[PDB]
Amino acid sequence: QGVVCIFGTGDFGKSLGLKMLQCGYSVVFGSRNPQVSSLLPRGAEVLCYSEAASRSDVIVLAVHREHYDFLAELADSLKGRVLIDVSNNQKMNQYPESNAEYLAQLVPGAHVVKAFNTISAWALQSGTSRQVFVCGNDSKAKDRVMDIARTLGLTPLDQGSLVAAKEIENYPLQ
Ligand SMILES: NC(=O)c1ccc[n+]([C@@H]2O[C@H](COP(=O)([O-])OP(=O)(O)OC[C@H]3O[C@@H](n4cnc5c(N)ncnc54)[C@H](OP(=O)(O)O)[C@@H]3O)[C@@H](O)[C@H]2O)c1
Repeated sequence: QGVVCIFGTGDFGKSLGLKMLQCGYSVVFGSRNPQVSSLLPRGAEVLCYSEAASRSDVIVLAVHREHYDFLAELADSLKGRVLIDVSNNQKMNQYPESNAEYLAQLVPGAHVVKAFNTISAWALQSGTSRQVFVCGNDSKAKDRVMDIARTLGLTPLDQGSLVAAKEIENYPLQ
């Protein structure tokens, strides 16, 4: 399989990265501090966000909505890439716009696809629902994310356009 980029090196990023390496992807991490990488897998490459962006066409945004802001200055080197929003909020109606729609405007030249938000960090390793709700405004971007979902052992369901994102984000809260 090809290359995938994971922005962020926390619980979700690490867990997905490891699973993706195990399924045959090459993985590149984007990080604020790529000189700290002890807990990251020897097979992944670890770079600054700007450099990680240019290494792949698919970028998993393993960051919380609260720290999306840095993407605004990168939005030029994210042009034409797939950006997977995996985010949840801590509580219902915490924001008037869906996180994935907010990202879509922070980065107007990327194709945003919502996916993976209902998978717990480390559930891909423990082998303990396989369903993944996917939405987005571009079918080529969505189909690419759905293929990733299947290669990881998951069952993706196309819920429509990015307007479906709010309900997908609400799902683990309710
Ligand atoms: N944890 C879960 O079980 C889970 C499940 C489903 C979905 N998600 C979603 O996955 C995303 C990441 O969650 P997490 O649990 O992995 O969060 P986390 O452990 O706190 O990691 C967040 C990552 O954000 C990056 N980041 C970029 N800018 C940051 C800033 N200004 N402040 C702090 N971190 C910054 C950091 O990577 P660097 O330091 O390398 O820059 C950090 O490792 C969230 O959107 C969450 O809702 C999480």
